[PDB]
This record gives sequence, structure tokens and C-alpha cells, in this order.
Amino acid sequence: LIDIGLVIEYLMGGAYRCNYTRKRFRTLYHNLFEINHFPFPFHELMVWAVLMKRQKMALFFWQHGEEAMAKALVACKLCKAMAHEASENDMVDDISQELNHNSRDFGQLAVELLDQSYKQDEQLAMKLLTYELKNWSNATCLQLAVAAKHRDFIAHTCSQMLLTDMWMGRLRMRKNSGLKVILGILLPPSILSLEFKNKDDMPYMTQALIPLGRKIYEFYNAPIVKFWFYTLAYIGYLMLFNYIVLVKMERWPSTQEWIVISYIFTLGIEKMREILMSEPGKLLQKVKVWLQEYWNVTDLIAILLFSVGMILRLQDQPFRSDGRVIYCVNIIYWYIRLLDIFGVNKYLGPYVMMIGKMMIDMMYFVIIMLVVLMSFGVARQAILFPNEEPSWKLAKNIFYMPYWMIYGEVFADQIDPPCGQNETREDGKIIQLPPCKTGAWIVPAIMACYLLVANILLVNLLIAVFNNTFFEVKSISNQVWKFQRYQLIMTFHERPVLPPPLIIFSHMTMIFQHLCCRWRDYGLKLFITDDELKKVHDFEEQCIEEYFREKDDRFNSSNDERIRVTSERVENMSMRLEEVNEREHSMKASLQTVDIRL
Amino acid sequence: VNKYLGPYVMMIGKMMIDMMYFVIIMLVVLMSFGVARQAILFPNEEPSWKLAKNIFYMPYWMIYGEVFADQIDPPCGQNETREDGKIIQLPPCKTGAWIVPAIMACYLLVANILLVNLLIAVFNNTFFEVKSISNQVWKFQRYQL
Amino acid sequence: ITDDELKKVHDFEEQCIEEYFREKDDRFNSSNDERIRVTSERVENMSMRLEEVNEREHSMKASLQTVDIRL
Ligand SMILES: CC(C)CCC[C@@H](C)[C@H]1CC[C@H]2[C@@H]3CC=C4C[C@@H](OC(=O)CCC(=O)O)CC[C@]4(C)[C@H]3CC[C@]12C
Ligand SMILES: CC(C)CCC[C@@H](C)[C@H]1CC[C@H]2[C@@H]3CC=C4C[C@@H](OC(=O)CCC(=O)O)CC[C@]4(C)[C@H]3CC[C@]12C
Ligand SMILES: CC(C)CCC[C@@H](C)[C@H]1CC[C@H]2[C@@H]3CC=C4C[C@@H](OC(=O)CCC(=O)O)CC[C@]4(C)[C@H]3CC[C@]12C
Ligand SMILES: CC(C)CCC[C@@H](C)[C@H]1CC[C@H]2[C@@H]3CC=C4C[C@@H](OC(=O)CCC(=O)O)CC[C@]4(C)[C@H]3CC[C@]12C
Ligand SMILES: CC(C)CCC[C@@H](C)[C@H]1CC[C@H]2[C@@H]3CC=C4C[C@@H](OC(=O)CCC(=O)O)CC[C@]4(C)[C@H]3CC[C@]12C
Ligand SMILES: CC(C)CCC[C@@H](C)[C@H]1CC[C@H]2[C@@H]3CC=C4C[C@@H](OC(=O)CCC(=O)O)CC[C@]4(C)[C@H]3CC[C@]12C
Ligand SMILES: CC(C)CCC[C@@H](C)[C@H]1CC[C@H]2[C@@H]3CC=C4C[C@@H](OC(=O)CCC(=O)O)CC[C@]4(C)[C@H]3CC[C@]12C
Ligand SMILES: CC(C)CCC[C@@H](C)[C@H]1CC[C@H]2[C@@H]3CC=C4C[C@@H](OC(=O)CCC(=O)O)CC[C@]4(C)[C@H]3CC[C@]12C
Ligand SMILES: CC(C)CCC[C@@H](C)[C@H]1CC[C@H]2[C@@H]3CC=C4C[C@@H](OC(=O)CCC(=O)O)CC[C@]4(C)[C@H]3CC[C@]12C
Ligand SMILES: CC(C)CCC[C@@H](C)[C@H]1CC[C@H]2[C@@H]3CC=C4C[C@@H](OC(=O)CCC(=O)O)CC[C@]4(C)[C@H]3CC[C@]12C
Repeated sequence: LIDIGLVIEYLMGGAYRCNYTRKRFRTLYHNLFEINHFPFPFHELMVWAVLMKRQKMALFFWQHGEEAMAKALVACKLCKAMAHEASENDMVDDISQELNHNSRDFGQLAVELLDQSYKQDEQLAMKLLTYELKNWSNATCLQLAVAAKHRDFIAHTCSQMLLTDMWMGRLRMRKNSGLKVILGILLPPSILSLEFKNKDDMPYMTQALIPLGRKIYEFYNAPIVKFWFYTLAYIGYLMLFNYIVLVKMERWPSTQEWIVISYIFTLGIEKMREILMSEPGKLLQKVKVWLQEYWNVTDLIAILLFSVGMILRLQDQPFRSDGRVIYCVNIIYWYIRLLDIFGVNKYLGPYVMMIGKMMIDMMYFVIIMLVVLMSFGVARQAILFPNEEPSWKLAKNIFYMPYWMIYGEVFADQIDPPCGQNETREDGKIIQLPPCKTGAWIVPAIMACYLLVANILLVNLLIAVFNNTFFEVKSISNQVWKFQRYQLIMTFHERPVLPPPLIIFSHMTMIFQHLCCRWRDYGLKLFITDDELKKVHDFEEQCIEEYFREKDDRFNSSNDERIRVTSERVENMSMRLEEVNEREHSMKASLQTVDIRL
Repeated sequence: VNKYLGPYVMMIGKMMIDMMYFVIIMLVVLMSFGVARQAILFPNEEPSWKLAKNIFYMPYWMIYGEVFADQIDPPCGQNETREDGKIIQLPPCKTGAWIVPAIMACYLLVANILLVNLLIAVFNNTFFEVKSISNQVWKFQRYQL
Repeated sequence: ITDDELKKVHDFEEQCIEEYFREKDDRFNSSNDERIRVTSERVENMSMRLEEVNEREHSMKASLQTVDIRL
């Protein structure tokens, strides 16, 4: 069973720790090979039925026992991991397909259970979503569903409102949001005029004058407040970057440039702290799991570019202008990175990932446009300029004018200039125009063909591929944004309170705390008591019974099942009525014989 | 009041929100290109409000078919004879001035080809619902009129 | 409106209400789903009643055989 524990730990991933591999179970195993009886036998039977690919037995063991949602999410993750392992080990592909179908079935079961729990009681459904699962490595149903990449579980309304409650921290608010927390951040005497939540209304915790200080601490640790502080600091830093790139700079940086440099350095230290405080042990694995996000890669590239440019800028000329140029490219990047902040709004975020989805069709359009553009450019340049030396200006003249021809600039003075003739100048003097190049009349004709093909065919076809793939991309992007709400909320909850330009104080605070702890659990669970645990378990059993037997009622009242039952009964009834007619004929013959006898 | 113009007008009012979200994204891209072009082509500048105007001036008209072809990449750092034939010395090349046409190409591509066509897509795929809602709301507001 | 017109309007409203309600009933009663459900319930009751009829027919056949054996 210890090896089964390792298998569960490997398949579950992350920081999961199976109960088999814990010291209590290993001590019991060494001392023995009702103490040997399992308190939740259906948990072990479910894990066994999932592991040995017995789907019907797993679906039966899911119905019986407590913690049904957690079991379904664990089974979904285990089936997905086993399917990935079977595909990686070059096994039979049918095994991988069946395991993925089992994962999808368990995910659908968890989603239907969430629907039933939402329909019954909202608050008990959140408590079901949030309470710590002591039998599942102290995890949370939301963590289990994120870890299984169950997009439909987090996109559900109950999980969305739970994430909204997690977003506001210990604040009631929930009415004209954003403006109240901005006014609280800018004006600290506006914090105490806010409606705060109860002490034990919904205490999501990670590890389990005074009211004024308590209100201040509860406001400043709320993830919406930390997000708005981060956003205001980023906007101020971007304005300072605009000021230091627009105005000229002297030999030494000004105050605003020093603030910008400090922001860059402090953001880089924060990203290094995010690298170090990750899930793996080996540093290369942490680096890889941090570079798996594209925004982290571009952040590292931009920070390195800013370092190079600032090093170049602190020297003398001509390196200062090169550093200024690198500063301009970096300000392009940070203006683009404003879309990270735009990712939080319910409409802008799906818009941004929708743009990211259409970039591939834009790429395929750029490929075809590049073929046509280079054909026209090479033809025009090689016709109008016969005697040319090898120079890189020819490649530039290939791309220069045909590219601006797409955006309404046809360069009408150079389409077909008058040549091979004598035309009087502005002063009336006779001016002899240079002789006509051979085949120069071909250039306007191929220009007409190029402009027609490009502007009329390819742009309208890109419009068509943007239009006919819009609905699917929009639905997928909305669902992926609703899924990534959890990642955004957890990132802003694990982040320090202070924004990046002042984050060095919080970094020194963590350094001093870490050194003090050395010299002497990433999530938000609930840690409910035992009566509440029983109440939640009873609510889960009620929801499971409700869902199963309502599914039975839906199956029994369908037209197809009714028609099938009626046809089978009519067939049996026809055979029985034939038997009845035969017995009636026999009885009539017997009655006729009895009447003849008497 | 007309049976066709009224629903058209409130349909325009419904598409204004998608136009707003387009103006937001266009504003981000436009300010990135404008700040980059102005801070590259003009290194020695005093604090003046003309810089903010030069951020927004030419990139905005770049969306509507005016690319300002005489200022995309002017010839500089060389000697070119004038109209009268006199030798005229052009001002020296600014550092990184070749970046401006490249980011201009990227900006024009992204804006004119991606964002305008995406706004076309969001106008097209939300047209039927907005049209039905607008017709029904116009028929409701007939009583108020 | 006047009082006779008010009565006429009220009677028209009662006619419309009756028409709508019992036409809704006719639509519900002539639907495929209600027809299928009624047929299945009648077929189930008919199967149980025919089983009872077969049992009583067996009893009657045994009684007739006994009466024929007696006479
Ligand atoms: C936290 C960051 C990301 C943005 C927050 C905004 C403010 C806290 C900063 C942004 C710009 C700063 C200003 C930038 C430039 C100056 C000029 C500066 O003038 C001098 O230092 C003149 C004397 C000298 O040359 O030493 C005085 C501070 C001040 C007003 C700064 C005060 C603090 C400001 C308003
Ligand atoms: C929180 C977010 C939404 C906005 C906060 C940012 C502003 C408070 C910052 C961003 C840029 C700053 C400006 C950047 C540069 C200057 C020039 C500076 O003037 C000088 O440095 C020259 C003379 C002097 O030294 O005072 C005076 C401050 C000012 C207007 C700053 C005032 C404060 C500003 C507007
Ligand atoms: C098919 C479409 C979607 C993309 C193809 C277009 C680009 C690959 C082209 C269009 C305009 C070109 C630019 C036009 C002008 C220049 C300036 C050139 O530098 C100089 O000419 C030096 C300064 C001078 O001599 O004036 C460097 C190449 C570059 C950036 C070109 C690089 C390639 C660009 C961006
Ligand atoms: C510099 C100027 C002259 C640009 C040249 C314009 C035309 C001579 C080119 C540009 C795009 C070309 C088209 C691009 C794609 C296709 C599809 C391809 O046809 C197929 O693969 C056959 C299947 C089918 O036709 O559906 C080749 C012909 C055609 C119409 C090409 C015909 C020639 C076109 C119109
Ligand atoms: C399928 C598509 C992508 C074809 C694209 C091909 C052209 C865009 C390339 C291919 C070979 C290139 C040429 C290869 C070599 C040279 C010599 C080069 O000459 C020098 O650098 C001067 C030599 C010196 O003095 O050092 C100028 C660019 C040029 C003409 C290149 C111009 C652009 C060319 C024609
Ligand atoms: C493949 C698609 C998706 C992206 C488009 C990539 C190419 C079309 C670009 C990328 C890099 C570009 C090159 C980058 C630099 C130069 C040098 C440039 O040289 C000069 O301008 C010399 C200066 C002068 O004499 O004016 C000429 C264009 C060229 C070859 C560019 C031509 C177009 C290139 C190959
Ligand atoms: C992202 C898109 C959808 C909107 C962003 C574009 C506008 C915010 C920009 C584009 C052109 C700009 C205008 C261009 C020129 C001027 C003239 C300027 O006044 C002067 O220059 C004074 C007179 C003179 O000196 O000639 C005042 C700002 C204003 C109206 C600018 C205000 C901001 C405008 C409207
Ligand atoms: C001044 C010039 C250089 C303008 C800059 C043009 C590009 C460098 C920018 C403009 C718009 C940007 C895009 C805007 C939106 C997105 C979606 C966003 O991606 C996601 O949110 C991931 C989800 C997904 O890709 O669907 C960030 C990348 C991307 C493609 C951006 C990549 C960089 C782009 C193409
Ligand atoms: C996230 C986006 C919205 C960032 C946008 C930032 C820029 C568009 C702003 C922010 C700070 C602004 C600067 C703040 C202060 C000044 C000083 C100001 O100088 C004067 O008015 C002269 C002083 C005098 O003589 O009275 C000229 C505008 C300028 C450069 C501003 C230009 C426009 C800037 C760079
Ligand atoms: C947010 C979206 C939905 C709407 C777009 C709003 C901004 C892009 C606009 C609104 C007001 C505009 C400002 C109004 C007035 C001016 C003063 C103007 O100053 C001059 O032109 C100085 C005169 C000169 O020296 O030429 C420079 C542009 C600027 C900052 C404008 C820049 C663009 C702004 C911030």
C-alpha cells in the first residue's frame, strides 16, 4: 500500500501527500506486516477502482460514502494523469482514450453535484467548496478542481461567486466597487467609513483604537485593495517612464528616472522571490515552472533589457543614446503589459485573450500578404532600377512602398511619372525628363493587380475568418477567463501588501522574519468544526440522493423509455392474450361438451 | 419616430459600448507607438505640452489612411542636391531612427488589420440580438412618444 | 364607456378567458408526451388486469374440468 501511496502522490502532482505515505500509516504497516480498519472504506475502494481502471465499480463506490465532490475531483485528476502517463509511455491509445472518457465522466459528475448543491443551499455549497479535506492531503475542492484543470467547475456560478467573496477579503461592500477602494487607498480616513464583514462570516485563511487598527489591517490585506494599489503604482510608474523618455536626460538620472529604476529593480527582486517560493525542490524545475507562463518570460526579458539600457546610459556618449533607445522599446513593452491589468475586468479580459486567439489567423494572413508583397516589390524594384550595385537598400526598397500601399498610401506621384519627353518647368524653362525605362508600363499594371488582390481579397478574407470563428473563440475565452479568475485571486492574495516601488520594506520584513524563524500550505481553506463538518456531510448526502434519484425520474419519464416499456408490455400482452384465446377456445369446447352431456 | 430609423439609432447606441472597448485597446496601442516615435525622433526636448500632443497627433490619423509618407523615413546623414542643384547637407541621423518605421509597420498592422476587423466581428456577431431588442424597445417607447 | 358596453366588454373577456384556458387544455391533451404517458399508464394497468384475468381463467378452466369430470 506504500507503493500505491507513491503512485497516488506521483499522479496527483504538486504538493499532494497520500495518507499511505504518512508516518502513521508506515508505522502501522511496519507494526502489523479496529486499528487495521479504514474509517472511510469507500475512499480507498474508490481509489482502487480508479487505479485498476474499473469504471462501473468506481461509479458505484462514488454514490456510497461521504465527500463525494472531493472523490469525483480526485478521480478526474487521477484518470487524466493516468491517461497522460499511458500516452507518454507509448502504450495502447485506446487505454488513453478510455481514461480520458472516465476523467470527463467524473468531471461531469462533479459539475452536476455542484449544480445540485447550488440549487439546494448556496452557503452550504460554498462551505462544501471551501472546507479542508483531511483525507485528501488537507486540500480544498476548489484546489482539486483547479489542479484537475476543470474549466467547467470554476466557470460555474457558485464557484464564481465564491471567488468574488474571496476577492473582497473581509469587506462587505459589493456595491459600486473599485471607487470605494480607490478612495480608501488615496484617503486613509475613508477606510473607517466602510462596512466591514463579520469576524466569522466566511474566514478563508491559509494557516490557522483596536477596532480601528483591525479595520485598517483587514482593508489593507484584501486582494481587491492590493490589486488596486498595484494598479495605481503601475500607472504612476508608467507616467514617470513617459516623463523620463519624453524630456531630455542629463549625464546623471533625474529623480523620476531613479524612481523608475527602483521600480524595475524591486519588480525584478519580487519576480526572483516568486521563483524561489514555488512548488518544486530542484531549482531548474522552479525556473521551468515559472517560465511556463509567457508573461513571466517577457517580464524577465524586459528587466534584462532595462538593466542593459541603464548600464549603457550611465556611461558617456554614444552609449547614452543607445540606452535611451532601449528605454523606448521597454516603454512599448510596458504599455503592452497594461493588458495584464486590463485582464481583470469582466469584458476587457476575454477581449484580450480573444485578440490573442485571432493572432494566429493574423499570422497566416501575414504569410500570404508577405508572399504577394515580396512578388510585387521585387518586380517593381527590378524593373524601375536596372543598373544597381549590391547593396542592402534593395531589400529595403522591396518592402518599403508595397507595405504602405495596404494602408491607403498608393504614392500617386510615383505610380507612373511622365518620362521620355520634354515638359516645361514652373519657370517655363524647357526641361528634359530622363528616358523611359524598358517595361516601365508593367509597373502600374502589376501594381493594380497587387492592390486589388491584397486590399480587396486578402483583407476581406481575414474579415471572414475573424467573423466565422468569433463565437467559439468568444465562448472559450469567457470560460478561460472565468477559470483564470482563481489564479489571479491567489496571485494577488499571496502577494505582499506594499506595491512594487515600496516593496523593498516588505522584502526586508520577510528576510528578517525568515532569519528570526531560522535562528529559533498555499491556499484558502475554511477549517470548520466537527458539528459543521457533520452538517456539510449530511448536506452532501442529501444532494447526492437528490441528484441520483432525480436522474432516475428524468430517465423514467422520457419519451424513449416510455415507448420502449410500452412496446415490451404490448408484446408480452399479445403473447399472453394469444394464450388466453387458446384457453378460451378450450373452455368453450369443454362447456359445449358439458351442455351436450346434460 | 420612423419605423426604421429609430431602431437604427438605438442600435448605434448599443454598439457604442463595443466601440468604447475598441477605443480603450486602440488607445493603449496608439500611445505606445506615439511615445516611442516621439521619444526616439526628438531626444533633446524641454518640458512642454506639445509632447503630449505629438504623442496623439500622427498615430491617430495613421488609422484613417494618412500614413504621412514624407516622414516615415526621411533621408538624413547625407548630402543631397537641392532643386537648384546646390549641395545641401541633411541633418545627422538620430540614433535608433530606423526603429521608427519598423514599430510603425507593427503598429499599422496591429491597429488597421487586427483591431478594426475584430470590431467588425463584434459588431456582426451581436447584431441580431441588438436588432431584435432595439425593435422591441422602439415599439415599447412608441407609447411614451 | 357606458354600462351596456361595459357588460359587453366583460362578457367578451370571459369568453376569451374560457377560450384560452380550455384551448390550452386541448393543446396539453393532444400533445405527443401526454398521449404517450397516458398510453403507458393504461398499458401497465391493462397488463396487471390481464394477468388477473389469466389467473381467473385458469381457475374457471379448472372448475369446468372438475364439473365435466363430475358429470
Ligand atoms: C510610487 C510611484 C510609482 C508613483 C507615485 C507618484 C508620486 C509619489 C511621485 C511621482 C512623481 C514624483 C515627483 C517627480 C519630481 C519631483 C521634482 C522634485 O524636485 C527636486 O527634487 C528639485 C530639487 C533637486 O533638484 O534636488 C521634487 C519631488 C517631485 C515633485 C516628485 C514628488 C513625488 C512624485 C509626485
Ligand atoms: C496614482 C496614479 C493614478 C497617478 C499618480 C501619478 C502622478 C501623481 C505623477 C505621475 C507623473 C508625475 C509628474 C512627472 C514629472 C513632473 C515634473 C516635475 O518638474 C520638474 O522636475 C522640473 C522642476 C522641479 O524640479 O520641480 C514636477 C512634478 C511632475 C509634474 C510630476 C507630478 C506627479 C505625476 C503627475
Ligand atoms: C507582410 C507584412 C505584414 C510585413 C512585412 C513588412 C515589413 C517586413 C517591412 C515594412 C517596412 C519595412 C521597414 C522600412 C524601413 C526600414 C528602415 C531601414 O533603416 C534604414 O533605412 C536606415 C536609416 C536610413 O537610411 O534612412 C531598416 C529596415 C526598415 C526598418 C524596414 C524593415 C522591414 C519593414 C518593417
Ligand atoms: C504582383 C502582383 C501581380 C500580384 C499577383 C496577383 C495574382 C497573379 C495572384 C495573387 C494571389 C494568387 C492566387 C492565390 C491562390 C490561389 C489558389 C490556388 O488554387 C488552388 O490551389 C486550386 C484550388 C482552388 O482553386 O480552389 C492557386 C491559384 C490562386 C487562385 C492564385 C492565382 C494567382 C493570384 C490571384
Ligand atoms: C523566398 C524569399 C524569402 C526570398 C527572399 C530573397 C531576398 C529577399 C534576398 C535573398 C538573397 C539576398 C541578397 C544576398 C546578398 C546581397 C549582397 C549585399 O551586399 C552587401 O552587403 C555589400 C557587400 C560589401 O560591400 O560588404 C546586399 C544585399 C543582397 C543584395 C541581398 C538582398 C536580398 C536578397 C536578394
Ligand atoms: C515571416 C513573417 C511572419 C515576419 C516578417 C519577417 C521578415 C519579412 C522581416 C524580418 C526581419 C526583416 C529584415 C531586417 C533588416 C533588414 C535590413 C534592411 O537594410 C537596410 O535598410 C539597409 C540600409 C539602407 O541602405 O537603407 C533591409 C530590410 C531587412 C533585410 C529586413 C527585411 C524584412 C525582414 C526579413
Ligand atoms: C484612441 C483614439 C480612439 C482616441 C485618441 C485620439 C485623441 C485623444 C487625439 C487625436 C488627435 C488629438 C488632438 C490633436 C491636436 C490638438 C490641438 C491642440 O491645440 C493646439 O495645438 C493649439 C493650436 C496650435 O498650437 O496650433 C489641443 C489638443 C488637440 C485638440 C488634440 C487632442 C487629443 C486628440 C483629439
Ligand atoms: C508600437 C507597436 C510596436 C505596437 C505593438 C504591437 C504588438 C507588439 C502588440 C500589440 C497588441 C499585442 C497583443 C494584444 C493581446 C494579446 C493577448 C494576450 O494573451 C493572453 O492574454 C493569453 C491568452 C491568449 O493568447 O489567448 C497578450 C498577448 C497578445 C497576443 C499581445 C501580443 C503583442 C501585441 C501583438
Ligand atoms: C498610462 C498612460 C495614461 C500614461 C500617460 C502619461 C503621459 C501621457 C503623461 C503623464 C505625465 C505627463 C507629463 C507631466 C508633466 C509635464 C510637464 C509640463 O510642463 C509644463 O507645463 C511647463 C512648465 C511651466 O513652464 O509652467 C508639460 C507636459 C508634461 C511633460 C506631461 C506630458 C504628458 C505626460 C508624460
Ligand atoms: C479614455 C478614452 C475613452 C477617451 C480618450 C481620452 C484621452 C485620450 C484624452 C482626453 C483629454 C485629452 C487631452 C486634452 C488636452 C491636451 C492638451 C494638449 O496640449 C497642447 O496641445 C499644447 C499646445 C501645443 O503646444 O501645441 C495636448 C493633448 C492633451 C494632453 C490631450 C491628450 C489626450 C486626452 C488625455
